[PDB]
Amino acid sequence: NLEELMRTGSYAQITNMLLNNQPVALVGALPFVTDSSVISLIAILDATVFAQIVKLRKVDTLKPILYKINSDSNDFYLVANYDWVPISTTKVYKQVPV
Amino acid sequence: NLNDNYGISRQQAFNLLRSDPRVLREFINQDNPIIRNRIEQLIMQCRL
Amino acid sequence: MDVLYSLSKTLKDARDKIVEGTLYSNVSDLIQQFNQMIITMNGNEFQTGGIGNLPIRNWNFNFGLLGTTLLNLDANYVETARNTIDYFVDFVDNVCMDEMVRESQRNGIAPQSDSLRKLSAIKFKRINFDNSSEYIENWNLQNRRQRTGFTFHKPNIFPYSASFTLNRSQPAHDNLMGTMWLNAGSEIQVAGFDYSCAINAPANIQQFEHIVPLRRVLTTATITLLPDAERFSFPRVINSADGATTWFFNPVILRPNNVEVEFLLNGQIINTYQARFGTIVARNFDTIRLSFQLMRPPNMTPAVAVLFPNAQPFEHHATVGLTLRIESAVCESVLADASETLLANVTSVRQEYAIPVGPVFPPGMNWTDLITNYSPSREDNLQRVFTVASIRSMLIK
Amino acid sequence: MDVLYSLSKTLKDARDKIVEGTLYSNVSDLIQQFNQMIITMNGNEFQTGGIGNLPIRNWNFNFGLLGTTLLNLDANYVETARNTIDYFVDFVDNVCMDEMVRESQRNGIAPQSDSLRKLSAIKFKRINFDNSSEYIENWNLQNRRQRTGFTFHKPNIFPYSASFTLNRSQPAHDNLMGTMWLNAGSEIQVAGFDYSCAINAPANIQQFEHIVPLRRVLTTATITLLPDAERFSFPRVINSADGATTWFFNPVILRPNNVEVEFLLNGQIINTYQARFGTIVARNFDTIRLSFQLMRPPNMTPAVAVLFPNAQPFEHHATVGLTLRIESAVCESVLADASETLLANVTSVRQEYAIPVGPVFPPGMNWTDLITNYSPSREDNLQRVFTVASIRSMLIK
Amino acid sequence: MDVLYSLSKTLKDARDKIVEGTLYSNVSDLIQQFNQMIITMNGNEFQTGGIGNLPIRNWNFNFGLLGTTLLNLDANYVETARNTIDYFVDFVDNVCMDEMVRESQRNGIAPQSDSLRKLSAIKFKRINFDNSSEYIENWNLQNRRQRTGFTFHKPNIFPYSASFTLNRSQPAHDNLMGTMWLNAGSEIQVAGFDYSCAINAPANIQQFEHIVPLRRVLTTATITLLPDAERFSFPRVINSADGATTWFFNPVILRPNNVEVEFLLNGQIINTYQARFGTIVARNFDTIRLSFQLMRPPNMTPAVAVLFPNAQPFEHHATVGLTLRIESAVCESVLADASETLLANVTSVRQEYAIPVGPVFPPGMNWTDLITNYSPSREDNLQRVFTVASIRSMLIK
Amino acid sequence: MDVLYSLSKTLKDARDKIVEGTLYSNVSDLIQQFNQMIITMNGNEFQTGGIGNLPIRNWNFNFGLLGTTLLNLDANYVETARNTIDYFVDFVDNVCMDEMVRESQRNGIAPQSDSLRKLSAIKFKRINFDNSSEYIENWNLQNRRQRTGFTFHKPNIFPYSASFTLNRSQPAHDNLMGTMWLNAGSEIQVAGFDYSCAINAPANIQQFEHIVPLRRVLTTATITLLPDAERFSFPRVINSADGATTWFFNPVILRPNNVEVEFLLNGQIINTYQARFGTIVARNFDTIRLSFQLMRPPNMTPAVAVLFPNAQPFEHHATVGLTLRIESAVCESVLADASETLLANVTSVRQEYAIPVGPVFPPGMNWTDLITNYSPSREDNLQRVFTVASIRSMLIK
Ligand SMILES: [Zn+2]
Ligand SMILES: [Zn+2]
Repeated sequence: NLEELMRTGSYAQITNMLLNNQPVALVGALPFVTDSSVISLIAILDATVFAQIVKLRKVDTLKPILYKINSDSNDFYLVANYDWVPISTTKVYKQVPV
Repeated sequence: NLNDNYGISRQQAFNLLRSDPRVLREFINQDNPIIRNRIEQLIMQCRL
Repeated sequence: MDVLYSLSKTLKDARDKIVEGTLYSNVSDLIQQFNQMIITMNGNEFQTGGIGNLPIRNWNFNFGLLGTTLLNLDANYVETARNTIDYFVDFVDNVCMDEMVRESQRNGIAPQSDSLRKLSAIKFKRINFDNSSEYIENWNLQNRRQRTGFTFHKPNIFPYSASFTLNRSQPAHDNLMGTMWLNAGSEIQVAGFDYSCAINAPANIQQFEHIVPLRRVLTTATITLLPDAERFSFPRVINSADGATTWFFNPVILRPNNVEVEFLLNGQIINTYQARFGTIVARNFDTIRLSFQLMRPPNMTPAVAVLFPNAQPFEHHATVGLTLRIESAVCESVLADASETLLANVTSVRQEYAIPVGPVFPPGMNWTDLITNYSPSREDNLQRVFTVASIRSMLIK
Repeated sequence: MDVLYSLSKTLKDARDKIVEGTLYSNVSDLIQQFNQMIITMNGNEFQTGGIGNLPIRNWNFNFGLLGTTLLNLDANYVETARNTIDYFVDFVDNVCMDEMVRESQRNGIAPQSDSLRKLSAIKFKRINFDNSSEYIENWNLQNRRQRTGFTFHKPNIFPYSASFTLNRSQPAHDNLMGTMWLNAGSEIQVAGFDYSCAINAPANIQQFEHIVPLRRVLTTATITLLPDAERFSFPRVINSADGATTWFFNPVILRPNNVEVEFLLNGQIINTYQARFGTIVARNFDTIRLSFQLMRPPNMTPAVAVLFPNAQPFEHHATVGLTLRIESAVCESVLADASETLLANVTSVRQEYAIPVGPVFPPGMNWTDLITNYSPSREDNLQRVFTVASIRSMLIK
Repeated sequence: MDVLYSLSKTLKDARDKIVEGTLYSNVSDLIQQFNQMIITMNGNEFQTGGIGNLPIRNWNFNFGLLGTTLLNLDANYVETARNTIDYFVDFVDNVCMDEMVRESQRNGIAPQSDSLRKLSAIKFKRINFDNSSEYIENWNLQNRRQRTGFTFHKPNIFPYSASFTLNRSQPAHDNLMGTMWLNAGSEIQVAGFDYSCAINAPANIQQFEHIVPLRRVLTTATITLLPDAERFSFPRVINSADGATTWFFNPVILRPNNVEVEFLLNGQIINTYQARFGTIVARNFDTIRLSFQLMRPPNMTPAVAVLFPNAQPFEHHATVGLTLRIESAVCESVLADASETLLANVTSVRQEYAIPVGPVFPPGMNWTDLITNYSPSREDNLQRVFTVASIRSMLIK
Repeated sequence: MDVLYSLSKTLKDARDKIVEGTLYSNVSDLIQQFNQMIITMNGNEFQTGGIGNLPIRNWNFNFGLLGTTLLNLDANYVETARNTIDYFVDFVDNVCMDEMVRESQRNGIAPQSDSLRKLSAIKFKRINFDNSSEYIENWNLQNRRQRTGFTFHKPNIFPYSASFTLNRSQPAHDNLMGTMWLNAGSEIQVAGFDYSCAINAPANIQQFEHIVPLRRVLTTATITLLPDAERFSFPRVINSADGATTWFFNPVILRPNNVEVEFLLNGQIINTYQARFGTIVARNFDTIRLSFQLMRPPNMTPAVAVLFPNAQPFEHHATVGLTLRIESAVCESVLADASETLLANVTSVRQEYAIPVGPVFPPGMNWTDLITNYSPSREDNLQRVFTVASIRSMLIK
């Protein structure tokens, strides 16, 4: 729970997990960066946003990356013209509109 | 023995010390093993 | 109960840790616990006793906190601490005795003394400390309805019973077959005797059985099983079953063959040992079944043929025995055993203060009667009083 | 092993210290140790069981750290901690059982379960805590190759053995000289008998000797020596050595003469007690030698003289016995005493889960066979299983 | 003594808690205590030994403090600590042996060795720590002149006595009435025998009594009382009182009737049990008086009647027995018992180093003599040596 | 179990309270509870069945909340609620059946079905609502470790027995004395008969006893005691004890003399009634002892006298009986009574789905066997299944 982590101020557990690459789900109302870039997806740019937590002992600057790859993406030819399965380590916990 | 294992009342102890038949028979009927054993000892010692 | 244990534990840790010259870093946490105990107990009045010859005593707490500005304890610090600890220990002793001398058919585990009822309030939960001892640990476990376990050395699980059962007899008691046994504490000695030495028995083998049901389920018990009952191997004169007359027993011991010891739980054979002696293990059982046979020796030297005739006059009576001792065991309920003094302490307090016989326990805390009728109410009351006795023993030497 | 003991110790401390109302200063260190354990264990997967009927279980550790409270921890804190404590206790239980049910002929000291092998890795060494238990202490000492010590009450050091030796004998078994003994658990009971009552022996003295060797040296042992053997003091019908026939033994007990008890170590006489009975001390020994005599009484009253005639017919057989009981001892190896539950626990786990017989221990953990052939590999395995059993008993009743 | 115990306790805690990989928060206070011990002992020189073969040894302390900056102990820290701990443990062991091998007729409670005399100085008080052990706790209570208490399993309280008394006797030893008894360790086996089976005794009853005093007052004792004496239920040939001749004893066992057991303190009856067997409790006593009667059966089957004629030629001799065993007890004085090994340790040290027989204890620390003449000076010296032996056993296995 | 009860209670309350036209103020709290239940159950997956013929079912919860803004509910609201209520009721029904059909020899009190194991989790604790039914409140009290009590009208506490005991008997069965009895459900009918009408008995009185022990202690019991055993007052042809032959019983009923009924707890008389018939109260007992005498009429009119001659030919046999009915009682353990349908529900479910016989209960849930061998595991499983049966019956009818 990001709220409890921030309130308690002890980042030992999250720091250990982020250092040792242990799967975890950070729960809390977060703002995300919408990225429609297939090359940004390939660059694994969504996994480079958590180090600031360890560096600063704060979680109010955490801003996950939500990939949005469509036909109106400027790089969708990479998805269309090659035999690969787009993949990202991170996922954003969000609900589709009603 | 009776006081240790049964904690008799003050009145009962008074009557037993005075050798009151009422308290003696009350204990006998109540089936106190200690009193019954003492009385049986007396009856058996009444050999002849 | 937990608060009483915590008081006792704090006082014991104070009497042992707070010693002149010791670093304050060795006793900082203990002194914090002690100060919180004093703060919580201050301004409360308690009354103990009033039952039997136990005197009515009143307790008032207005104490100052132990200091915390010293890097090492000196004589004065220990002196003041001891002055406070003596009064607290006296209060704990009287609370424990007042609780031990009381019973209740309903809610046996609930506090019975006024002092313990008052301590059960929520303001006193602030002083709880650590519940490390075996009895308080099991108290908390049974309070949460977990699996408790007490480890006993020679558990006192069998009520005293010395008796005999005859399967063949006559008015003259000159040709008898049957069994004799003593069950006592943790030891069963059983001897089957046959006067005819199975001369007319089918296959010259006489079967004997002995069933000892335990009042509680023992677990992981180490048991010593030896092939002879030394208690029934000498001449005896024994009252007849009705008591009218007496009969003569003149044993001569043979080895028991086809020894089968079966430990059963709810009628299901959990462990079974055949012709096995020494240390055996019974993991979980509530009944013991000993089967053993007297077999007439197929070949006899003259001195044995003289012993065992085929005519009626049977001067020497064949006997085969077994001894079975429970060296150690584990029980979910509480029992008196050879290594613990809890039953002795409870009985001593009751006898010393002439506590009137109550509605739950038998007179004088007679263990034979307790175990013979170990009802759930008796178990609850006994566990409460044993826990209080252990708490008291923490402090009173 | 040390990691497993540390997990058990920290869980026991958490159960016995994290209780509603206690100060946070009382459990600061414990909570730090607990959170270190959680951090180290998190993300690791373990598998336990798979031998006999022990189920295969998979363990995953995904827990949050224990929190803090300003002054006194409350019910919510206790419940939240209890969930994690229960899961960890279950895990440690299963690891200990999977270790107990396994053995290895070579490298018996080494961990045998995959769980314990994983825990032996370097990453978990941060979970060590304090190794205070007696068995973990001796485990560490044995690992360092230092002298160890286990204190046993009635150590079960003698393999069960009831036998007799006949130094003089005839087919009719009417004039026998010899000695019958029972060595069981912690007791020796030896009776030397002569049917002629040393009528035709030099100085009218018949010598008897009984030499009992012990598999493992014992140090600083308290022993009780008494001048009679109650087990061999009543009439018996005993099978012959060949088993062909049976002979009759009708003893009359005389006092043993010139009783000398020697405790030897490596063939050197360490302790010697001459006609002394009661409590003696044997500081170091691996053999016991009991030498006693039957001295024909020089002057016998008429009733006595009737018993011992010059000529052959001997109806009463002179018997002189000794009893010896090791009440307490210290051994560098591991034994099954009469007060501990480790042997019972190991045997109970094996029997409950129907573990097949392995290559090290005898079937059913038979203590007679185990101590009769207490090989060094067997001792390694037994120490390992007993250490893990004690670790498990820390947490399980 | 408190300083010596503190040294042993801090070294034991260093052995257990200072282990590779543990959090420094688990050893911070222990390391501060260890550094305080090092500081206090630095610059000091002690000498031990010089009595018997106990070699003379000299100790000088110049040790550096242990580091306090690690987050988790590593191998180097443990090795460095172990280097100091080895020397300290050797010094403590030698001091304890030197103390255990010395006596004093007057002021035997005080330290006897030069090393412990030096440790008794105030400058060493800073090494105090916590006196949590049972024996050191009783030592502190003794010093503070409070009430002490030791709990013993099977206390060795009865001075060894195997004997008989003949109330009715003749030179022929054919019509004897009297008692035989063995008081040993914690068991009293007493039989009363009548050769005439009370044929002429008034009321056809023969009364027997047996008084066993104790050299110390036992408290809250659990006792087992069984209605037969196995040790005195088989044929015997006993030397006469003068030793001139031997007399024959061929017993037949009858039940003891009107069995009374009294526990008295300072000659005053404290507890009395009439015709009650099994587990009993004696809260506070110093003397045991057992009383029991042989009642000639009024009715007898032919086999029983053949045994007890009206005339002199008595072949079978009626006897009635009792067995009283002290399972557990509490005493204010130190005693040898079945569970503890302090007597064994002291005796072993004295035997190993060939200490000349002193002016206080009997040769070889003979417990029979010690407890037959348990004088107050012997009690003081014995408590001193027992406390030192426990302190030593904390460290040396 | 608490969560399951809360689910069933919420669904029953929704069925009862959510009706057309009702003020929303009448069901505001209920709808808050219903929405909380829906939220907690959403997104979770459950499986039920798989044992016997009970189908394997999968349950998923993706329901929408209920409106909270109307003033009076309308038909639309009722239908919208009912659609969800049907699914939840079906889920509760199947979970309850799955729990009923199962049993465990170890920890029978804990949940056995995987659905109930999942509901045991902490996440579902938000569904608790109310615990006001008898069985759920007794469950909670037992877990809290307080006194419980179930009130029964005609409790089936007596295992079905119908048998006789013959104290005087011959092969011809012409002259018999003894008793006959039927102990069934909540009634005891006993009849002592004597064929000679105590012609030769001492004082012409024949004593009869009948002891009925119970498997559980009953408290505050109302009982009807009447002076005739109507079941044993007509001619009968019974079969011999070993079944060899048949004997005749032609009773003539006399008044029972000296009627004593004793209600005993732990072998001590708690209640006792002498010559008193009608309604009586037994406050706390576990054994019923009935004593009654056949007293030969001292004065007889000729018609009476002709019945009872002094010679063997006896055509009329004097019989005296008692009938005892337990109308109401309170017991700590669950039983089967005449008013509740829990035993019927459990047995019906097991029979309908053809559950294979398990390791705990007897075949067919035979109440006679169950109450004959009412063991701890059986009691735990029986209480669990009865609580689940009550929870299910809240919804299914
Ligand atoms: Zn013992
Ligand atoms: Zn009705």
